[PDB]
Amino acid sequence: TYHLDVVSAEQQMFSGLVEKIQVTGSEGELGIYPGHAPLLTAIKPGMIRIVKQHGHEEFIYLSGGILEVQPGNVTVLADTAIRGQDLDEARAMEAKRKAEEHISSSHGDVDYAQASAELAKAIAQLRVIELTKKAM
Amino acid sequence: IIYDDLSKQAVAYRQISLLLRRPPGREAFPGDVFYLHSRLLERAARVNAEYVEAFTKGEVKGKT
Amino acid sequence: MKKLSGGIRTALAQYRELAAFSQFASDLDDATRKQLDHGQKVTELLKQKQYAPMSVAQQSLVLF
Amino acid sequence: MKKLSGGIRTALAQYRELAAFSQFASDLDDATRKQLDHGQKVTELLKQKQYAPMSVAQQSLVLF
Amino acid sequence: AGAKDIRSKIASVQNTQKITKAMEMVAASKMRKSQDRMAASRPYAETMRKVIGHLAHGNLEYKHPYLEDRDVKRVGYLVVSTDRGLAGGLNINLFKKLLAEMKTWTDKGVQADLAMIGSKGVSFFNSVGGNVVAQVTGMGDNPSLSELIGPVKVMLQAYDEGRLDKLYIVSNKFINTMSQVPTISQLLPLPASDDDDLKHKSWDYLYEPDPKALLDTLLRRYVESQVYQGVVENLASEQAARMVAMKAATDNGGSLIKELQLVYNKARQASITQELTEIVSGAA
Amino acid sequence: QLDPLVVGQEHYDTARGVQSILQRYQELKDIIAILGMDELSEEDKLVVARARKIQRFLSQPFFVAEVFTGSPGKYVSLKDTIRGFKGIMEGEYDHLPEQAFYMVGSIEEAVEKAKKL
Amino acid sequence: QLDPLVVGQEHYDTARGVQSILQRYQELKDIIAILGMDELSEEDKLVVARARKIQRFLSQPFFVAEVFTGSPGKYVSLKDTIRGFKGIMEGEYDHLPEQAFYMVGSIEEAVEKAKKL
Repeated sequence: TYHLDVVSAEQQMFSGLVEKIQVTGSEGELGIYPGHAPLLTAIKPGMIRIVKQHGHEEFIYLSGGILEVQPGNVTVLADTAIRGQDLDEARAMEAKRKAEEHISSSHGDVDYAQASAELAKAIAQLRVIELTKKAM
Repeated sequence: IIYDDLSKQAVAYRQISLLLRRPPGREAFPGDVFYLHSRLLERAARVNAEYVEAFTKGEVKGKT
Repeated sequence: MKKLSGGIRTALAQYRELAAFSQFASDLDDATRKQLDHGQKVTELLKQKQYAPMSVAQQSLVLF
Repeated sequence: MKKLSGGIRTALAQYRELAAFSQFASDLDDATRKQLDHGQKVTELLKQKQYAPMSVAQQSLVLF
Repeated sequence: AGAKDIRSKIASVQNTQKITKAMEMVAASKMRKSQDRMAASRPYAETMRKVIGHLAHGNLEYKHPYLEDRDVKRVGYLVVSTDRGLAGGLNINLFKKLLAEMKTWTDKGVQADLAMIGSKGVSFFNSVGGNVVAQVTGMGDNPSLSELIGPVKVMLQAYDEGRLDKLYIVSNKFINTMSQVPTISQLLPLPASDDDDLKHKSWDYLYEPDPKALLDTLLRRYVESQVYQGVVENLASEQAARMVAMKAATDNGGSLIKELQLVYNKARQASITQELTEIVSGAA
Repeated sequence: QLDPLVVGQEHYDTARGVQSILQRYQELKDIIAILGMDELSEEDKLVVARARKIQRFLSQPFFVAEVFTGSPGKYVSLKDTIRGFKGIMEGEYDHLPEQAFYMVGSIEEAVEKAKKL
Repeated sequence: QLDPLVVGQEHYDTARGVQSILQRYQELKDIIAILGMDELSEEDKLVVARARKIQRFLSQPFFVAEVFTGSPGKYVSLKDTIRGFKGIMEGEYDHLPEQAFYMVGSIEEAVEKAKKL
C-alpha cells in the first residue's frame, strides 16, 4: 500500500494508506496501483474510488483537479468548484461589472453589526472629556 | 412583622419634624433619621430562654 | 408653510434618530446613508445670516 | 434545602452575565451553551404565581 | 453636570466597557478558528510549488510567459482588506505602504493597476482615485476560493494578454498574536525557489496529454492558491488586531470611569452642602 | 389591570404579542441600519413588516384634533381594536401596504383605504 | 466687534472657520479617548491634525514672559495672522510637523523652524 492525499485549496479531504484507486483521468479512466511510475495528469469531475487498506471502499466526489502519483506518494489536488472557460469568464465579467457599477455588498457578520451599533449608540453625545478636565 | 414602607415613615417624620422647627440634615431629613429606623428594627430579635423566664417570672421555662 | 414644514420635521427627526452613526458613517447601508445625507443637508439649509430676513415666499421656495 | 440549594445562587449570578455576553457572541462554545441553557431552565423554574405558596417538600423536590 | 447627568454618563461608559469586553472575546475565538483555517491551507500550495519547480526549472524546462522577466511597462496589485472596521491601524498602514510603492512606480512613468478584495480598500481607493478594475466584496469571515476566481482571472488575463508586466499581492502577514506586518510580495513572474530538484534527476513524469498544457493550469491554480492564502492570513490578522484594539478600549473606558466618579462625588458633595446651607441660613 | 384574570386571556395575549413584535423590531432596527434589510432572514423581514404595520395602526384621528388637520375623527371600540391587532399579528393583512393603516381608525377602514392607494 | 461689517469678510470668515474646526475636534475627543485615533474616518483625521496645528499656532511668545521661557517675544500684526490661519486651514501648510507651530510669531517663522525640526 501507498499514501494517498486528497487536498483542496481550502481543506484536506482525505489521507491515509491505500491499496489502489480509480480516477477518471483527462485522457480516460485510470487506475493507480502501488509502485506506479511517476505520472501527472488532470482528472475530470466525478467520483474517485478508494479502497483503503483492508479493502474498505469509499467514494469521494471531486469537481476536478490534478493528480500527481510520485514514486511513493500519490496526491490529488482537487478543487472546490467546477472549472472551465465559459464559467471563469462569467465570474470575471461579473467582477468587472461590480467594480464598474460601484456595487458593494454587505458582509454577513450579524454579530459585529450589533456590537458596533450598540457601541456607536452608547458613545454618542457622551461629552465626557468636556466634563472631566482631561487636558488632551 | 412587615412594615409596608419604612420609606414613608421617614417622610412622615421629616414633615412632623420640620414643622417643629428642628434643624435638618442631609436630604433635609432630620438629624436622627438613622436612630429612627435603628431603634425600631433593633427590636426584631430572638431572645433566649432565661430572658423569657425572667420577664414572665418563671411562667415559661423552655421557650425562646 | 404649514404644508411644507411637515416634511422638514420628519427629515430632521429621522436625522436625529440616525445621528449616532454619523461617526461610523462608512459602515452604514446606502438605504440609510441617504436619510443621513438628506438630514445633514436640510440642517445646513436652515443656517442664516444676521439682519437678513426672508419674506414668506422665499422661505417657502427654499423649503420646497 | 441547605443541601439542595448550595449552587443555585452563584450559578444564576454567573448565568445572568453569561447571558449578557451571549448577545454579541453567536457561535458559542458548546461548553458554555450547556451552562446557558441550564441557567435558563432554572430561571424559568423559579418564577411562581402570586398566591401559590409551596411547602418545603415541594420546593425541595423541584430543586432536586 | 449635576449628580444625575454624571451618573447617567457613568452608566453609559460602563455599558460601553461591557460591549468592548465582549467583542474582545469574540475576536479571540475567531482568531483561533481563522488561523486553523490558515494552517489547513498550506499543503496544496506546498506540493503544487514542488510540481511546478520540477516541471519549470529542473533537468527539463519550458518557456511559459509567467516565468520570464519581461520589460515592466505597467504593474498590477491585488489588495486584501477587511470588511469590518475596529481593526485598528491594520488597513491604513497597508494602504500607505501601497501608496508609497505605487508612487515609486508611477515616477518612472509606468502605470499601476488595482484589484480589490474587501470593501474597505474599495472605498479608500475610490476616495484617493486609484484605478480599480475588478473587485469582490462581502466575503466576511467565510472566504472561499470560488469567489477569488473573478479578480485573479482578470489580472491573469491582463497579464498574459501583455497588458501587465508584474503582479503583486499586498496583504498582512500574521506573525505573532501581538504583531502583524503588511507585506507587498511578487507572484508574477514566479519567484525563485530556494531548493534545487537536481536530486529529482532520476525520474520524470508521464504527461497526459502533454506537459505544456498542464504547466499552464498548474501555474494558474498556484496563483489562485497564493491569493487565497493571503486572504486567510489577512483575516487572521484582522481578528488579532480587533482583539488588541478592544482590549485597549476596555482599559481606556476603565480609566475613564475613575475620573467621572471623582467629578460625580464632587458634585454630590456640593449639592448636599448648598441645599442644607440654604435651609439652615434661610430659617430665622 | 393588565393581567388575564381581569381583561381575559384574549386581551392579555394581544397586548403581550404587540409588545413582543415591537420589542423585536427595536432589536432589528440597528441590523437593518448597518447590514441593510436585504440581509435579514425571510421570517425577520415579516416581523419588520408586521411591526411597522402595528406601529402605524396605533395612531388614530381624534374628533378634537380635526381643527389641526381637518381629517375627521374616529371612535374605535375595544372589540375592533383587539380584532384588528390580532389580525395584523397573524398575517391576515400582509397584502396591504403600510400606509393603509396610518390614521385609519377601525380595521375595515384600512382595507377601504388600501383600495384607494 | 466680530461682525463682517466691522472687521471685513476675510477676517470674520477666518475666525469662524477656526471656531468650526476646533469645535469639530472637541466633538471627537471622547471617541478618540475610548476607541483610539485609528477609528476616525480619513476626512476626520485631517480635521484632527489641522485642529492641533491651529491649537499650537495660537501660542505666542511675549516680551514680558522672557523671564520665564528665555525666548524673545513677538509682535504679530493682524494682516499677518489672518493669512497664517487661512493657510493652515486651506491646507497649504499641511505637510509640516505640529511642533513647527509651538511658540512662533508668524507663519514664516514656523516654516523656518520646521527646518530645524
